[PDB]
Amino acid sequence: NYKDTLSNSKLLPPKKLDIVRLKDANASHPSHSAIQSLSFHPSKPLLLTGGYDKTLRIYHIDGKTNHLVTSLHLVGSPIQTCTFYTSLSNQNQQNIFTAGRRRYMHSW
Amino acid sequence: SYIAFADSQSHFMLSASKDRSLWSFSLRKDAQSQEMSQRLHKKQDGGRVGGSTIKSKFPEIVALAIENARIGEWENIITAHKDEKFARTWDMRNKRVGRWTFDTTDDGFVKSVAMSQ
Amino acid sequence: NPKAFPLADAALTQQILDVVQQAANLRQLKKGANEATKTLNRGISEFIIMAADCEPIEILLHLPLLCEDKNVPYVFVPSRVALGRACGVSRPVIAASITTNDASAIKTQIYAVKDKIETLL
Amino acid sequence: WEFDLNKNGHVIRRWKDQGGVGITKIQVGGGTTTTCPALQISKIKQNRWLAVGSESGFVNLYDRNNTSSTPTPVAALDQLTTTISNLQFSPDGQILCMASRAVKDALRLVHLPSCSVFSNWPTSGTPLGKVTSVAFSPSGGLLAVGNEQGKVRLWKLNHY
Amino acid sequence: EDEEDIALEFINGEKKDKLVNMNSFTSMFDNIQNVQMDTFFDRVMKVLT
Amino acid sequence: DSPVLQSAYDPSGQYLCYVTVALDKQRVGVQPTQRWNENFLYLEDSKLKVTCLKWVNVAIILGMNNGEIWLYSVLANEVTYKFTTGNSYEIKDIDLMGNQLWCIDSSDAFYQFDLLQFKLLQHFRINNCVQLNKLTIVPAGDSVAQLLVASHSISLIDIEEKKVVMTFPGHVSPVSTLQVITNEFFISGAEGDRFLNVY
Amino acid sequence: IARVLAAKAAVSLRYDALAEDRDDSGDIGLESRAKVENRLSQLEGRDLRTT
Amino acid sequence: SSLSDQLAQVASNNATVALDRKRRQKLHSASLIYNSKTAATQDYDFIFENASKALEELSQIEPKFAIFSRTLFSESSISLDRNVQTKEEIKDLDNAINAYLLLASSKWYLAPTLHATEWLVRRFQIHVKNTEMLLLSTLNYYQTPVFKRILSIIKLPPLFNCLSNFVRSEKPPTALTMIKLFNDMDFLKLYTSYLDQCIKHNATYTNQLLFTTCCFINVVAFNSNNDEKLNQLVPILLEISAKLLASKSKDCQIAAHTILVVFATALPLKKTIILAAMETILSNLDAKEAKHSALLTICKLFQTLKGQGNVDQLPSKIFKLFDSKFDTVSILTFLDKEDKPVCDKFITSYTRSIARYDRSKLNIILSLLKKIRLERYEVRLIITDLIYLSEILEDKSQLVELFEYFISINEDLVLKCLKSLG
RNA sequence: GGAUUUGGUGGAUUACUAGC
Repeated sequence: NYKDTLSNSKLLPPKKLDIVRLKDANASHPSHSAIQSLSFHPSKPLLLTGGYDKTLRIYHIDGKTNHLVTSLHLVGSPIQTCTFYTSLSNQNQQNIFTAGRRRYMHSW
Repeated sequence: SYIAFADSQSHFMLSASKDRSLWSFSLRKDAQSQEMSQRLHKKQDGGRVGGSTIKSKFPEIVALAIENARIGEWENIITAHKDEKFARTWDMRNKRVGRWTFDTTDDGFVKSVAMSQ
Repeated sequence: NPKAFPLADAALTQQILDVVQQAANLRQLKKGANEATKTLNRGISEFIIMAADCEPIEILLHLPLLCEDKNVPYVFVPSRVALGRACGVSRPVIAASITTNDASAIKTQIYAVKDKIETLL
Repeated sequence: WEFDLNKNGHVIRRWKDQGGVGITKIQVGGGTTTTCPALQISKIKQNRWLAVGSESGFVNLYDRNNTSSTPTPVAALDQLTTTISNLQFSPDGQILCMASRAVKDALRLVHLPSCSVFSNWPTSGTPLGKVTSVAFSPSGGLLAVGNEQGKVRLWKLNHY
Repeated sequence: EDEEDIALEFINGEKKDKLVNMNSFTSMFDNIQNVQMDTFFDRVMKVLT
Repeated sequence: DSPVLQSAYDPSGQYLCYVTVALDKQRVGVQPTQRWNENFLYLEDSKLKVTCLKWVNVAIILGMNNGEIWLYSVLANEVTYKFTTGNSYEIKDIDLMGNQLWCIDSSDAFYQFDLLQFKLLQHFRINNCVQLNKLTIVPAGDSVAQLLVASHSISLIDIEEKKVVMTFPGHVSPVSTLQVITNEFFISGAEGDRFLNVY
Repeated sequence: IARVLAAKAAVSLRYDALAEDRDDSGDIGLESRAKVENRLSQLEGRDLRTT
Repeated sequence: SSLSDQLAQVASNNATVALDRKRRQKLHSASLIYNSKTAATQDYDFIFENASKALEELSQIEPKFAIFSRTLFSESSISLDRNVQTKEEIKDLDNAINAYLLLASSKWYLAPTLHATEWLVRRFQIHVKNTEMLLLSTLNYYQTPVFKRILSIIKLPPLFNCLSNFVRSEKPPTALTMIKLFNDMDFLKLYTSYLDQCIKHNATYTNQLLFTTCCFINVVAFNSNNDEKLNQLVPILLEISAKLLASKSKDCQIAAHTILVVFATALPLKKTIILAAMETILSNLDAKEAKHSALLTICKLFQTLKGQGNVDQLPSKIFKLFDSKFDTVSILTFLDKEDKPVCDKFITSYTRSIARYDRSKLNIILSLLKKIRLERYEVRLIITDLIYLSEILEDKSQLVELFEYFISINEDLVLKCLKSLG
């Protein structure tokens, strides 16, 4: 073999990408509206989805089951964007910020 | 894992194994024995088939049913796969996978496959 | 780029490209010097736009000379790539032209822009 | 415009996107960001990449490590022919993903610093639909892509 | 500190190079004749750079 | 399927140790059954996976695909010591009595270990054992004089005589559980089977 | 090549005709000549007949 | 097989049997000077008379041709027929013909060669029997008026099927089809032998090498996308360069250098191959021009390396060879020039190599670092090793000065290396 | 990544007792 083992190399190949599909996150609990925003937890293995369904659905992405941790419906609060937040100083602090075409924003 | 008699005579056998293989074995002469192909026919609708780009051999055959009343006209075989929600067809004359896939439609694994005469 | 004159300020360069991109959407836009040169020959061109950064600039310096002869407004924009993307193409453009079309849905804006261009001239 | 929020948000630098028109989005990559947040102060790092989207689909790349009023872009990606709706860099900044919600499968992955688009993936059979959201895991090389149909499809980058 | 910081530092340090496509050395046949080979190698490097 | 790949109660039944996948990395956690712990050992390698988990009377022995065995203290949240066999084959089963520790590799190779001494005592392979998904060591006195093995059938082996003693007809599918309920009576179960055989 | 040559000819000419401070060197013509020769070389290189 | 198919094989075997008048017209009609009608009108002796003079002119240009007057261009060769000889006699005839084509390879532009080769075509029918040998000599003349004539009078072997279109065609073979013939794996094996013979015989000349390297490079470009076939191009094409580097001719050495550089960029490869590559590059490096080309090459081969040890020190034997063939002052001059290529990781491997093996050369490392901006990891690793030197080696004015240089530039990183190490 | 066409070879198209 005259091709270097890419396992040792941390620089990915320029033209060839090694990718494999896994189970979909929303399969466990489908969303009734589009997925306007997505966010990965800084440390925990969690995914958040939000959209015009006004629902903040959070999934535990393991790649095989991807079950739903919890859901939060915000009536009259369309979800155009949502994001996780962790205080840089206080790692214990975790908060979620979501907003839409409204003159208000929600923190959880 | 499973075996079947292909014809009213003792000419050809149908066998399946945990190596994800289905074989035609002939008692009459070894050279006649052959392996059926798993090259999928092109779908009638015209869309792309949904499957992994890397070709992988179909899962083990839990159950199988054979008929020869209609050999040569279309698919004459059904097989059931482990942890899998639909049944694949085979054509003994073509020795190739069929163009029909049969689903339980109730979110259940296939457990029994049978044929009308 | 002393030859390029008059050169639109930053303010005017927004509107000129704004009409250009829409005129592209309405198929009211000709892109390339010779095509712009061709339009002037028929006198169907409302006015001409030019990129000052072209090198050698002289290849487009013949367009002004027609426009004065035909009394057509013309102007320079600083960036060619902006002109090309405004035209709606994957390549840089040095010159562009707009038809005379009094039935166009974008009519009033086109008269508006050249009123500044003639003012800039 | 560049504002320093630690000095009352005063402008500190001004420059123009070369060939910029109908700009849609901007993003930075190669360091800490919303997609790649830090856990402590020492983890704070500067981003070495910047991409500028546009309605036409052009994405101009700029090398942040290497200041002028007019900076030349390292590359001008043009594979997508529609407005760029999602721009995101890998946590390490080695990959840039550009997507557009206008047309189906309008998703491209760009190798960095080569600025070369990968060819093997995405394919015609790759299910993406109306791409509308993209996310990169902070670690593990996982990719989540949402669509107008409400499906979030997951992929794993075997390199990571 | 951590080793992965050093690794990511190594990643960001690496810089782009001009990749070779199919139509990069085709013109070489054009000027193929009565040329000093040192100049040929230098010009190959130019195209590579 | 379930998120928990593998789980095991302690012998007292007061603590449950479980392993789950976070992103592409497995994490091992322990909870008090009688009554939250946010501390999990995180496998730094995606390739690394746990194949076997065994409580010790207060460490848990975790066999990996890598071919080495891990003695984990829950409080320190760190692996105290690493048992590594010469080969790299994944460990298929693990069992313990006091200092005694026996494991099996995908090469169908036996190995004996001492917890107190931190040493590999012996390793050998018995013919007529092509596959071995289960190791169970029979509770006879205070010493291991015999061992029970099953892959699809079940076989009994002597350590000193290093050959099979008796073979039982097992399940068609691979054996999944091989617990010994009492003397001369051990239960057997197999993957995808509704039936448990008392032998 | 007639179309390509004519396009470059206009480019060279508009430089020749109107350039206020043209150097009598033909550099714009030379570089344009290089491009068309490259255009010719690839064009003639193509073979319609199957090999 | 059908009777015709077996019969067709017989026809090919006895192509030159010269059976009847009709066949003999075809065999004699083939010519490289005269048209068919005149060619049929001529006899062997008239052809020999011209060729004998043609060889004499060649002998004046190049002495080695005079040898063939004794064996191929002898007066008694007129009566020699190949069909009547035995296999032992034929191979000896073939071997002599093989050598003549090699020397004639570089003088095809000269008219006398074309006349001299006419005797070989007419007398021994090299065009039908030694078909492959003749083409392999004249590939680089593909655009030449001589080459098209070769095609008209000859039957292409299986491997040269790409040229079948242009046989008896107004247009000469184009640049692209040369690549297509070279893309075939088997032809490279065939040409591998041909270039191998020339290297042994010191018969290679610039038009060949520059034509080869320039065809060989294009095979990479066409085949860049697919990795697997590039992998098949490694066991053969790298072997080509090793032979070229072995040639004492500087021409061959640089020809190999163009080959190595493009492979590495096209296909990343083990450091072991790279370390072996430079060692062979340096083993037979004598010419100044190759010395300039080699140093550029050696940098590039490391530029492609993207694995652990990318900047690790050269081995001891490897370090010794490089300095002997490239003095430190040479690389400083290399580092002075503004248009220098990227060699940050090669120099980094060198600075560490100096650090491990030479105590005198430390103060040059200072100058080396000033000339080239090293990437911050390359700086970090250089800092890392230099820390060990202080603990092991005695403190020196240069050694502390090297520290002081790092004190001046990026103070914080120096502490970080000290913090991690001591 | 998908689709259309096609060249070649291999095994059968007769019931398996060794070669020359």
